[PDB]
Amino acid sequence: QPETLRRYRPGDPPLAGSLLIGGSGRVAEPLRTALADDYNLVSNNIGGRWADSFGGVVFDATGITEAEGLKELYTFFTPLLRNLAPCARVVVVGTTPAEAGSVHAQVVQRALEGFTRSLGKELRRGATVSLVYLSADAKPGATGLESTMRFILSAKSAYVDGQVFRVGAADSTPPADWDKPLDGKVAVVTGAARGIGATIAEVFARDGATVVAIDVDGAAEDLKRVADKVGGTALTLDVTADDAVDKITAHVTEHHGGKVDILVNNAGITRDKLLANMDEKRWDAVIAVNLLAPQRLTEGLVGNGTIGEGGRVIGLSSMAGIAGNRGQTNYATTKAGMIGLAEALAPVLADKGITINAVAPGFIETREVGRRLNSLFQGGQPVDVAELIAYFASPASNAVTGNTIRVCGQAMLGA
Amino acid sequence: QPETLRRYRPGDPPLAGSLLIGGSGRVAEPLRTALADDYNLVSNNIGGRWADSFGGVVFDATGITEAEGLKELYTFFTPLLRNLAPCARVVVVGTTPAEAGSVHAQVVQRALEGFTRSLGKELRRGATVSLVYLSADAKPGATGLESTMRFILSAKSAYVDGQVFRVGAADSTPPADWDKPLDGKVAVVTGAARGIGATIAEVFARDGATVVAIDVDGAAEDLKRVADKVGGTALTLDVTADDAVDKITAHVTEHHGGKVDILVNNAGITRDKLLANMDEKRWDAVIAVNLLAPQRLTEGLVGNGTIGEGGRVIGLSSMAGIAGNRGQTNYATTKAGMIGLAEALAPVLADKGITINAVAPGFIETREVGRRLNSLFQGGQPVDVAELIAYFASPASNAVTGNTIRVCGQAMLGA
Ligand code: NA
Ligand code: NA
Repeated sequence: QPETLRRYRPGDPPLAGSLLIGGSGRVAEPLRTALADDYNLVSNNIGGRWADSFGGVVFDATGITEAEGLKELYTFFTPLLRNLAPCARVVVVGTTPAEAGSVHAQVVQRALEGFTRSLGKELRRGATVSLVYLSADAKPGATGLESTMRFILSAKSAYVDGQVFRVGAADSTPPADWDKPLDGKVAVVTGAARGIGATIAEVFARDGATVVAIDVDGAAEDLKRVADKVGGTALTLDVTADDAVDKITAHVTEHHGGKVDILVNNAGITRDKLLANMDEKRWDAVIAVNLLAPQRLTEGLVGNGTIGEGGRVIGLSSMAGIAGNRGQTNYATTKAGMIGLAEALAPVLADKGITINAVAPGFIETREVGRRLNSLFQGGQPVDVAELIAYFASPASNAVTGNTIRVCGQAMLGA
Repeated sequence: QPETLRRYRPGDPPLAGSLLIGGSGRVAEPLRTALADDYNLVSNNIGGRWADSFGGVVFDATGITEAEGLKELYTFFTPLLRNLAPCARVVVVGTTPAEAGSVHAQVVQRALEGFTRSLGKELRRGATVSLVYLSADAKPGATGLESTMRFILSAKSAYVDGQVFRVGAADSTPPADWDKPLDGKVAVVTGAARGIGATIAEVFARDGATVVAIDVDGAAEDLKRVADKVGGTALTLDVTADDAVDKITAHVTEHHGGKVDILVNNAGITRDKLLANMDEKRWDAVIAVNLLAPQRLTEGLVGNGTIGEGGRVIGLSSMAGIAGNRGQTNYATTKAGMIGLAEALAPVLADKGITINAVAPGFIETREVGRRLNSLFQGGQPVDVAELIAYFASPASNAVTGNTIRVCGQAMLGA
């Protein structure tokens, strides 16, 4: 039966249970130091005794350099698995494979993904698995991966499962309050009148952001209701219009101190048709809204300084973007394009202190096959998507860029 | 209903139908020049008139640099799709996205994968789709992609669908005979007594190779029958043994002129167990056969010069390696490791004129859900796997390295 997944409410501790950190790499110790105040840490012991079930288990694999060393995955995990709490979080931390140094080390660091993806398909009771790579050039403190670990090791990551997080080398500063990580940040969310966009606005406001909710004139009434509820502002506009950048800039200047800290390119349309039956308007409309507009809003707002130091851009990709979908050559192109925008702009935007990432939702309740064909045996909720976006949006997520991460419950579907 | 897929027999022309090449990039013209003798080329025309159905359609997208330019995918393909033959081949050729130059060009070159993967899910009557990227540093002749195009544009690629081929910058020479591309080459195939390994031996011999069929002492009778049939030799050994490299070297010295041109690391075992129920022997046995042995055979045979200039190493990955599988934390680790071996060794082996790639089969007939959940609505055949391996093995495939390609009929399952 599907598990009722633990999700986040304000003030919640990160885990329902303890956090065991082990492995003999470069991350275990500094991670213990970073997380000690906020998590109830326990250690491995040969007696196999722990008062509580584990809410999280983290294995530091960054020290493994030879295939024989992979046996520690077995020796470490096999005795721990029976003590996992429902919705526990299992995480392996490795070194970015291309940065692992030796050929043999790169092989084993790459091999870790076969292990984690498999373990995701074995965990019980809503528990999830994650793989996090950390650059070999990260400082001993490993502060750059803290926001990633705190997202994974919480209820917020409920529907993120089987995935790979790639942290670079930069140092990070915690937010003033990890429970209100977006305090003071101004967040523009397109397509925010309803659906996932409205939930993104809600989660962002929960986390302390001031939300600029954007949608089309035609959705003005719904948009106003969202903006009012979340304590933000409503901005009606067509993201494809030449003056969209100007209008956003004017709006944040009038209401929000002249800055956009977080841009979520969530607006999107479909004009589904088999390519054999495609026409010009159905092709162009989809490319205009879903690819040209996010490219223009991102480049235009960076280009006039509205998005600057500390900026966070998150694009919505999709399963069609990764795996393709019948009748969606237009839509899938745009959603693969949103991955391309993150991959291409990441190095360019780095120089200005801006990150850009992509989120690909799976099956989200907004049919029975889409719903059950994932490790969690259920569809996701809009909040689950919003949480992953809020993770990338964190001021403490400056060392995370050019990533595409799915929020899919470890769906079977992929590439 | 599933299509009866066209497959290759000796002497067959590459396509059942014509080959239309279009698009206004750097590949269309030199590709026409290269393929003119062996393919019946036709061109696009505004009248929409062609005597024959298309056996292949190639679109050169290497010139597309802006999202507006993606509309040419629509304008080019939509009028052609109704003239495809059964089992036709549709190919888009782009520029390696990171090499595309501008941010906008990288975005659109990356976006091409959403288009191709989607079109694969629309094509009828066993037709397939492929995306090929060519390095921006390839010479105008584009000879480095010829073997890739000839593999795709043939019956050999029957069960390869939805995939991405990445060609670097090197120039290539055709084999003396494209119909016997492995003539004179010595190919070692592990796990060759039965199953896919025996079919790899058969296909290699068909293509002109002299096969060294390797399997365990216990499979000696079956191994001898394969070696006799294919005109090769049988070498019984345990690939995990310290002297495996020595024994292979001695064998090829005695029978095959002292060289191994092609190494196929196909031998593999499973010891399926949930990680919670894992034990040391089930972990170690799988790592030894499936990861340590291919690493050692490859590094040892390169290291004593048995594999040298012109060498081709192909590892067998698997769906478990890419997507994970319940009960296979050990096996999946090794199969992800086989991808790692290709990724890690590619740059090191480049200096010695050796390529290394990985093949990940899907559902191959050797159950009904695995069988039908792909674009071709059927399981694959061992020959289909062998054909993809033989493509990487081609002497003309020197510009293809560090690739992992699935042979899965565009299976739903992935990452
Ligand atoms: Na603590
Ligand atoms: Na011709």
